[PDB]
Amino acid sequence: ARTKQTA
Amino acid sequence: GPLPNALYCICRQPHNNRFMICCDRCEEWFHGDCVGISEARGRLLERNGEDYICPNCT
Ligand SMILES: [Zn+2]
Ligand SMILES: [Zn+2]
Repeated sequence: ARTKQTA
Repeated sequence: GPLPNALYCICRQPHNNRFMICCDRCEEWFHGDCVGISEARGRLLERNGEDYICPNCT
């Protein structure tokens, strides 16, 4: 799956 | 890329540097804490290449 993790 | 004030998810709120996951059926993005996916599960799903299906799409 595609994710965005906190940057 | 998308602007910072774009809206997402069931909640219709911005990304705001929150953990999010994309649904492979509807292509909407969801905050993990809105839909029940932990960061740890997100890390595993990203690495294992498995589809994510959101609650609307279930
Ligand atoms: Zn949300
Ligand atoms: Zn969906």
